[PDB]
Amino acid sequence: GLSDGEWQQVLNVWGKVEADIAGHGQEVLIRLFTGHPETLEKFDKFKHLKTEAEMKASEDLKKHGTVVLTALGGILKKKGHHEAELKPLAQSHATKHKIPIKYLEFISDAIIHVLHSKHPGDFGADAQGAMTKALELFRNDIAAKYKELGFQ
Ligand code: HEM
Repeated sequence: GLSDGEWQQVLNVWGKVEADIAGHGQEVLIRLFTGHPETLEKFDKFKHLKTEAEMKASEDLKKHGTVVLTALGGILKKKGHHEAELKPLAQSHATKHKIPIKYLEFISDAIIHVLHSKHPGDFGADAQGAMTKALELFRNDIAAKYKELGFQ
């Protein structure tokens, strides 16, 4: 649960991402894959990437980065009222993609890391706090749907 002040911070930070959604998306996925190589194995269409240079050079990775952050942004702009938007993602990721909730924790922290890296000194303590809470909320609501489905 976030206050409106906190949501304001979230959407303020998100403005940074929207100025370059493909660059942000790309770096988020790269941070995930290199930080946690087991995550790469969940992607049939990225599993061929061995090196970060191949990752960086991959237009399809940047494309998927755009898809992921576009979806996350749509969810964030709902300010918590995201049941309709979130349920199909929860379903596809539990039943089709088989993504454990741990990997959602991974990509959450990766987003935090990328924002600091691309906006050093421009991502303040209050902004980090708000973003972290938003991603926890996202993750927690997914987790509820995972439990429903009996998925680990
Ligand atoms: C902020 C977190 C995430 C968002 C917003 C997100 C969103 C999406 C969307 C919109 C799609 C395409 C439609 C669909 O299949 O439902 C997708 C596909 C997919 N996602 Fe996620 N996702 C997230 C996290 C993750 C993580 C952490 C993993 C694995 C470590 C993952 C693995 C996959 C895979 C394997 C596909 C299908 C890729 C393909 O073959 O095209 N996702 N995701």
